[PDB]
Amino acid sequence: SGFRKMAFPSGKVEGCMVQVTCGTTTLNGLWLDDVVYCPRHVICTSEDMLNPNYEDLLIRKSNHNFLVQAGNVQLRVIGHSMQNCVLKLKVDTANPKTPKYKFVRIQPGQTFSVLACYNGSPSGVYQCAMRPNFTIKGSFLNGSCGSVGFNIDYDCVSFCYMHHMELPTGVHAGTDLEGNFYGPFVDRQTAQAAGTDTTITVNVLAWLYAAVINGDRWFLNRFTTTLNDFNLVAMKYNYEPLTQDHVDILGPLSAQTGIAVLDMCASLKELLQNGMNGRTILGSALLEDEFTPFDVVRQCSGVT
Amino acid sequence: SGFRKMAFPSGKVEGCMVQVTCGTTTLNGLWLDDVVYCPRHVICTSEDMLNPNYEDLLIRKSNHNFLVQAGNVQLRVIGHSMQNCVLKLKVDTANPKTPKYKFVRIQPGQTFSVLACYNGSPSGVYQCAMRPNFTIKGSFLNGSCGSVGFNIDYDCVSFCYMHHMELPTGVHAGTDLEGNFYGPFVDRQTAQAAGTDTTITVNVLAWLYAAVINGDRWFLNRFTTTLNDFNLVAMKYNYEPLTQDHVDILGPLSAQTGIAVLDMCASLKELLQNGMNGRTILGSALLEDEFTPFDVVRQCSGVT
Ligand SMILES: *[C@](O)(C(=O)NC1CC1)[C@H](CCC)NC(=O)[C@@H]1[C@H]2CCC[C@H]2CN1C(=O)[C@@H](NC(=O)[C@@H](NC(=O)c1cnccn1)C1CCCCC1)C(C)(C)C
Ligand SMILES: *[C@](O)(C(=O)NC1CC1)[C@H](CCC)NC(=O)[C@@H]1[C@H]2CCC[C@H]2CN1C(=O)[C@@H](NC(=O)[C@@H](NC(=O)c1cnccn1)C1CCCCC1)C(C)(C)C
Repeated sequence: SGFRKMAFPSGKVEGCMVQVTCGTTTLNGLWLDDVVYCPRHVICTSEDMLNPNYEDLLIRKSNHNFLVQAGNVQLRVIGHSMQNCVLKLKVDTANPKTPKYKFVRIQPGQTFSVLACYNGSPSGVYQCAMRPNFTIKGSFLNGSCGSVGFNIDYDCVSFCYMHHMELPTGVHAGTDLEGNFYGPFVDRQTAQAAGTDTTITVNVLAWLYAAVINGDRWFLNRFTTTLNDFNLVAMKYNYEPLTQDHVDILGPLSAQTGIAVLDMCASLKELLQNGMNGRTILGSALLEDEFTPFDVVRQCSGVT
Repeated sequence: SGFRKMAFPSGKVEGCMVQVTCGTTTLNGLWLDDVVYCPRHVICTSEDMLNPNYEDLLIRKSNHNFLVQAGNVQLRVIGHSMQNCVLKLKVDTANPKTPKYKFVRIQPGQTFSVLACYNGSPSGVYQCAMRPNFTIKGSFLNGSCGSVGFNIDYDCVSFCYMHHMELPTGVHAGTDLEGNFYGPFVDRQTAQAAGTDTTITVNVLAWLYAAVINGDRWFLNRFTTTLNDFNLVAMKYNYEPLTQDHVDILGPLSAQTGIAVLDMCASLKELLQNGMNGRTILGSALLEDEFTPFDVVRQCSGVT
């Protein structure tokens, strides 16, 4: 028992990380098969960032302008293309350590593991959620661009995130592995507001189930509610509306604990209206929303 | 910027995990060179656990009583010895994926990465601290025994923890890789109280420095204090005494932020005496004590 913010084992990803240098800009790429993927702003000067025309900037580059370095050994770049906001650099060697993998776009409130990297060297792994406003609250320094987010779905690495930039609030934005930003962001140095951040209600309910499973029961009450009346209270505390699809995906946790989703919803209503009165749940003073129903099931049944 | 509970990349450890079976008991071992390390209670029946004589139980076992399984391929056990509470099983193959490694005993309040495993398959990585009472608040299910804790110190894996058992409070206990329990525990199914848990004061100060570095400054005040008067207030809130060695090891964070350790100590005194008044620090409502000074320096300077 116990409950931790747990990331996926990062070995399958650590063997795909490389250093990509173009001019004096060095960041990280993802070397799958015979393609190195990286943020396209690797081609930009600090002046270019103000208002880049990436097509004009990329046309001025040749294959030899890119240093791709897998550990010590230099890869030969034999071709470069642009897909949305990512560069795909063709190289002369397929990565032996290439695992089985898919590219996947995740939805607001899904979680993933970030392998934070500097100079193609993996430095750290942590778990986070795609916020409803499509930012992530990561930990990224200068040089972290091209670090990736992933899930491991039964020995298949699902890549969902490549790091591009940090907003002035200290939150993070980037793309899927086909180069489309999560959220309304563009890879240019202008003011770009993230939406209002909301609490991921389905995730909070998942974590309250995790608490019950671990014997933290004090917040259970005799009350019940409708989905409508819950969503009325939710919306007032800047919680995401809860949908029937959410209720469905909570079904398995409901079944295992024998607490109906709408009964648990009644516990959360009272917590929101009344606070925790100096109590904690799984040692937290705040309601946690970075665990999906599937994370709680995985960690509390123990899939490998 | 941003601040996350970050674990070490687990690839170097994932390549050392094996399944160890003896009778109907299956758990995890650590396969370094030509030795598989595992909890010695792998040899016990449920009846043996009440009061085992591990020497008598081990003498009744032969090399062929142990199934060591590296992924699919069965290792041949060619010799078995007992070191304190760990078994060392000699096998017929040295692990190619053996990284550079040391065995290290950590001190109360040091942090490490746990690779949680089931059936020799790595399932998850998280960061935690050795509590002052020598328990860890892990996430471990049935089958997790033999999962290991480690640090990566510049491509050298320092193994510090092997998982043995869970106390009724849902906290965890186990050994260093030479088989000595952390804390007063023994591998027997009897009542064994953990000490009083205290807050790791040096770690809280490290994290308050992390908050300043990330622009959370509201808790800084004009007051200062002596180490003595701080420790008087600390002891009352069940915080570990702060020592000059702690003040020294905080020096680098002090230098970078230009806030003397004893000035930061004055901020923490006021937080403890007055609470946070519904405010948060790095998004937490509670003071965080599972980051060492070295973790904050690593993550806020970005070593790989
Ligand atoms: C990454 O490229 C990297 O690791 N490079 C290696 C070191 C050489 C680097 C990593 C930081 C975590 N990212 C960037 O350099 C990105 C790119 C993409 C946009 C242009 C540059 C800037 N950038 C940033 O992350 C910056 N943030 C911003 O420029 C934001 N600026 C503003 O909010 C803004 C701008 N003008 C006026 C007013 N406000 C925006 C916000 C969201 C839209 C794009 C970026 C810094 C300042 C480096 C954090
Ligand atoms: C581990 O061996 C494993 O993964 N085995 C694979 C599935 C086959 C397993 C993992 C659980 C996280 N650990 C154990 O089986 C250990 C060993 C070591 C001590 C004997 C057994 C029991 N055990 C436990 O973790 C248990 N906990 C306890 O028995 C504790 N009991 C009490 O607190 C107690 C006992 N008698 C009376 C009153 N209270 C003690 C507490 C600290 C000293 C040693 C264990 C369970 C019940 C399995 C959690």
